[PDB]
Amino acid sequence: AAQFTVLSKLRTPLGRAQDTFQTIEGIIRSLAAHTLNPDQDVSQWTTADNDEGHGNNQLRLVLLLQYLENLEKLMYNAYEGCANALTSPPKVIRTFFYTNRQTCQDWLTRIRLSIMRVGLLAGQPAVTVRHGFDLLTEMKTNELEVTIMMVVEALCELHCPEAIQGIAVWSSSINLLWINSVAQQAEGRFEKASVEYQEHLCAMTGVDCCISSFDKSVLTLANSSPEVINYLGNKACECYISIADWAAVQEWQNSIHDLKKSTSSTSLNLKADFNYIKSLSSFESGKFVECTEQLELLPGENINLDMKKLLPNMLSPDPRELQKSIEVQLLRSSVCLATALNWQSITENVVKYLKQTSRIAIGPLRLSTLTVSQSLPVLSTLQLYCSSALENTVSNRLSTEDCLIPLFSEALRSCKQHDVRPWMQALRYTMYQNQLLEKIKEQTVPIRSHLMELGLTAAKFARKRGNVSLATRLLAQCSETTAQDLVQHFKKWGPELDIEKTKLLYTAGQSTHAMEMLSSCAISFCKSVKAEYAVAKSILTLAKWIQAEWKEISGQLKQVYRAQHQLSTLSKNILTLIELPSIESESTVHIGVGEPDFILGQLYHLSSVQAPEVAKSWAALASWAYRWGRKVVDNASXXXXXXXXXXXXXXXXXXXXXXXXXXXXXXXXXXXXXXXXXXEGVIKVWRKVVDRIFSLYKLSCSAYFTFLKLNAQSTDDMIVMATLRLLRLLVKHAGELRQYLEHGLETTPTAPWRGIIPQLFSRLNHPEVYVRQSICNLLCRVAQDSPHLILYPAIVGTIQAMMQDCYSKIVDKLSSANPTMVLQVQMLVAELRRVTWDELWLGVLLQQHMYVLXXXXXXXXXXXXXXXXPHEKWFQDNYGDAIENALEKLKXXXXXXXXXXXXXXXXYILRLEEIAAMTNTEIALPGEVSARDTVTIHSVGGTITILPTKTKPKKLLFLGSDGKSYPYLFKGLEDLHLDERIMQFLSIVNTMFATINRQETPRFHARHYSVTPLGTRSGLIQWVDGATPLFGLYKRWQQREAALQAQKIVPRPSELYYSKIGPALKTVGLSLDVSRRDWPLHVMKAVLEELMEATPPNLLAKELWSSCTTPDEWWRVTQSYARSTAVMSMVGYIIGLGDRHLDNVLIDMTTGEVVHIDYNVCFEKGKSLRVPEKVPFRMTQNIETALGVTGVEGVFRLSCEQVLHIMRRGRETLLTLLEAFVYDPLVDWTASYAVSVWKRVKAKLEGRDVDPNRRMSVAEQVDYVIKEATNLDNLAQLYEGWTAWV
Ligand SMILES: CCN(CC)S(=O)(=O)c1cc(Nc2nccc(-c3ccnc(-c4ccc(NC(=O)NC)cc4)c3)n2)ccc1Cl
Ligand SMILES: O=P(O)(O)O[C@H]1[C@H](OP(=O)(O)O)[C@H](OP(=O)(O)O)[C@H](OP(=O)(O)O)[C@@H](OP(=O)(O)O)[C@H]1OP(=O)(O)O
Repeated sequence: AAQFTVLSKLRTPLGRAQDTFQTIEGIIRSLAAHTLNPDQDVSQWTTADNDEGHGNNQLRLVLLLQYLENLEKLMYNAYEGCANALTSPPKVIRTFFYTNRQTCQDWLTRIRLSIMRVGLLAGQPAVTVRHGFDLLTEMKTNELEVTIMMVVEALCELHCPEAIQGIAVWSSSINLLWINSVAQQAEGRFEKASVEYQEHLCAMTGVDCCISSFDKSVLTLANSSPEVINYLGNKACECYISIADWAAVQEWQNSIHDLKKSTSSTSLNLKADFNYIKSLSSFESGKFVECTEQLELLPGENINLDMKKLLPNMLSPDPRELQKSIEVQLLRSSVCLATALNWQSITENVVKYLKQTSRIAIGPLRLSTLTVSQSLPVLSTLQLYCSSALENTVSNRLSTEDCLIPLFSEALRSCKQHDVRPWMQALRYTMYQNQLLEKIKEQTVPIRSHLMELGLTAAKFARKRGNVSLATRLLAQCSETTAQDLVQHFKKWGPELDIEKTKLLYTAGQSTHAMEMLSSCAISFCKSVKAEYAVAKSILTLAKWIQAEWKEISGQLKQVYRAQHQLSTLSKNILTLIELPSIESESTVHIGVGEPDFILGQLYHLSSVQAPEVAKSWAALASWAYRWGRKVVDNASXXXXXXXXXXXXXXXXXXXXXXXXXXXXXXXXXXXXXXXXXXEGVIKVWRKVVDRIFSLYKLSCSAYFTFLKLNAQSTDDMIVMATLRLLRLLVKHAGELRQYLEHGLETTPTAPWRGIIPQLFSRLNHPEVYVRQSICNLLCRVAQDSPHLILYPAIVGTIQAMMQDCYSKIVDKLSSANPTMVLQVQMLVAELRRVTWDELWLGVLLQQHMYVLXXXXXXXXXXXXXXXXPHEKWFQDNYGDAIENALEKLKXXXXXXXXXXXXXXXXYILRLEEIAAMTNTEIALPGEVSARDTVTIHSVGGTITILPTKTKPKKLLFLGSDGKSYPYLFKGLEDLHLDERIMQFLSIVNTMFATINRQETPRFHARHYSVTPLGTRSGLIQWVDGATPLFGLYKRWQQREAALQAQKIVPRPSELYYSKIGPALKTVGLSLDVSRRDWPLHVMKAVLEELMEATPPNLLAKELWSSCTTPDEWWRVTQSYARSTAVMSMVGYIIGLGDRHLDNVLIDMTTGEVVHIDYNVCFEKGKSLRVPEKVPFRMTQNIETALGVTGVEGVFRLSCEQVLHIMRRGRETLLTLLEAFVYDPLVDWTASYAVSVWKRVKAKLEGRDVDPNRRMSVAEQVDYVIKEATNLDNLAQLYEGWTAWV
């Protein structure tokens, strides 16, 4: 319909060009006016004939909004045009829409205000948000406050606090400090939001509008126009209604009435039916007698004592009204059932009523599918489930398990992105059944356990958001306004309830009381029956809390330690907990280990021994032991004395004792030192003393092995770190703890060791004997049940003898199962290496000609001819005179003629048959790191294409078992060993975002491909499809502009830049002959400013907007793009990736993610080029505009801060991986440099990027990096090909 309207010059049968606009404007204005006052009764939009027309009304409104959006997209594409998204319309349509573009823009701007209201009424915040952003952008020159208010409300409905904060910061640069309150409310903090609302209203009105609430200090520690006043009041009322605080609602209403009477506002009025609130309060309180009377006044069908027309007439299409009606119907059915009970007497009608209610409640769910939303409403889903539960309980009388709500504790680890409102309805409908259970004599289902579990989960959710007021109520209800009140009121689900109470007390501020209660709970749990998930959790929480307040609890630990070798409540409680009867000795920790730190180790050890089935305790103990062991080892570089004295039967004794532990080939050095000092039992003494000062590593290794054995339950990032630490221990100190590794590596599984395979292969040349054998055995074992992981590297390395026997043994062990596959893969590798003649001859001739201006040339020619002796035969036959010509000329035009002929013949498409061809192969694809079921190659592409503007890249195509096309790309004469390590690093980094991705709509992921080397110079790089480069948009825009200017090829970036830098330099007094370094800064800045004023910044934003289908999809892709851009920018800044031109950045129109291509200029390599670059990443005008009207102050800044926090928290594993990459004999860094690169990366991660000793914070670092990447002083002095103006 939209296409027909646009293609028909707006001459639809509805009327003329202006008639359609007038009709749409009138309908939109009527809806907008009705939105302000519900008492309007809009014809054909608010009145229906039955329950079927109500859903149709909302459907029609949604369709109208979609039609308007499509119309706008088509008009924009008609007068401006797109690139690779929509086809260009005919010339007549473009010439007609180009002249009448101003009228269309004016009409859209005039109706945008009403469109926002209409979108808000239909429960479609995406439409109003997009329209608001467009309106704000168009207003570049008193309707500014209303627009911000509507956009803020819409964002709050979408649960996007980052966007709200960004808009607040953006608007602060133009009185509007109340936006932060809505931002906080969007996160689920109702108490803080309400308090802030009251404070703002009191400060803006002038009169005290505060109401009774919880302590302001405790609440904070835990977490002038009439329109603004009305909005704040309504928001506060809604906030109180959400937390189900009837008393607070009544107090707020009284305060509002008093304020209105004492201020004569005459414009403030709460838009909330108080009758419904009173009914809800009466129903929840158990007074059904008053509830029925209150319900008798609500509109709709009368209470049950006709079925199709249940909803009342004159109902607005607002989803809130529908939800209220559904809730009223459910309450009516519940009260009717309760009164009838105290079987087909009063059940024939209730069942029908509930059935109709359930059928009507499915409307929102069905509407959500009409658009690409990727999610379902929570309120509607819960209402439907509650209706179904009631329908089942009325017919079963609570006799089956289907009468309960499916909300279990499993949502704790999978529904962390929802507020506490979802559980309010569940608890409201569950308490009713619990109370009704007392009026049933027959056997029923156990609802007490379900009610307790549901209440506990809700309490945890409320506490996590700072809702102390609601959390206290839930805890009191499950257990059946001052800080001391909680302390004096709290101090199968027993352990969970106790832990929740302790957590609530700690969140309230009383940390000492919470810690003491947790210690007592742990003491009582240690003597329980199971004590599996309770003792470990309590000990871990207590240890974490103690670690947080280390400064304020340092004395208690010392006192406990002193008492243990010879006090406050916590001190004695911890002492009793540690001395609990069921490895660590004080003598070993007596050197280099602090007294209070030993308590943490004891706690971890006790938790591990008490709960050996959990992996968290083992990991914590291993980390603590490893850290302290490394510290004591680094800082270290009566029985012993008695043994030495007895074996040596005053200065001599002191010298011997000092030499025995001086700096513990070591045996020879010790013997020589002892002989030179004194002038054999010293060896035994040294061996016994070295083990004591080297015992923490043994415990760390044992704990790590045990933790890994349980993962054959934890995140991948938590396992990779352990594997890396174990490898480092086995590499650095191999002979000191070889006994533990000897049996440890002979029983560990191979599943968690598949993430450090390249490191294992690179560490196959360790100067040892058993270390090499152990690594080889581990790799061989890994080959079994998983041969597609070490197949390619082994065969590649096979084709010093240390790196030869291991490879031979690995290939021999891997070939004992499927020898045919091994031989076929070897043949394929050989063919690929041999398919990397004409090019070699051309290169040799060019090099010889360039170096000509002798014996070297003759030797090179002879060697090339000897090496070169389907396609080879043809080349040899057509160029068989090269040898004869060279021999004749040896005693030189032949070389020039051959080079010219080769160059002329060079100027693509090849064939696989001419350069063998297998089928039904069993060889794995090149790179299957993430593949549950390996896919074997089935065929090869018949033709191979070549790519220009490069050395020699060849694009191919492969087929798998599932008939899927997997293209690749060849790379010869260019080592790709560093790219593999970079990709591995990126994968490890992405693994850290697995936890944060469980409660966030935009996933934190960094797109990357897989690369595999085929020796020393060859290489196969994966091909990523579906991504479009950013340079295409600029090229298309240039072509469109040229075509438009022609009526009334395109220049390259270098030519365009020179056309502007020439005249400027000539006018300033200089010339083009001057060096680029000696160039004025003002000239470059002026040229850049003039160039940016010509390229519009909507090339990328409009592209993404036109590539979508519905507003929800547009919002989702926009958020995903912003998050992806922030993640990529932070990763590039940390690594130091440079040369990020438009051809090295690709955008995915399907999801909006950004992916890089050339990972060559990295590790701060662009600063040493001919034209150094100082910008950390690409923050061009188009990139900034594509992030929204806010820019870099909304989701971009918050995402960058979160990414930096994640990277800084786990920088140990990243540093270890980088160190391993440095000591890699297969990596060619030059193409002490590696040490410098590692030091730079470490400095960047530690926050000391540019500072002598000051450590910049995350916020400061983000601000400095953003400022350094956006200042015009750095973008002007850059390479021409970087395209800094687009
Ligand atoms: C419009 C023209 N294009 C953009 C230039 S494109 O190539 O044709 C194209 C590319 C993709 N995406 C894609 N996917 C996988 C790989 C590559 C790719 C392309 C070129 N070079 C490399 C490369 C080269 C060298 C190194 N290594 C070192 O430099 N030092 C060790 C690493 C990588 C990788 N690109 C999608 C569509 C299109 Cl059309
Ligand atoms: O209340 P819980 O359900 O037991 O959640 C806790 C904890 O919550 P608290 O921060 O309130 O103590 C953290 O939950 P999130 O902050 O991620 O939402 C989480 O990780 P952190 O403690 O590091 O923040 C993790 O604790 P841990 O990682 O130490 O195991 C978890 O504990 P459980 O997973 O054992 O339930």
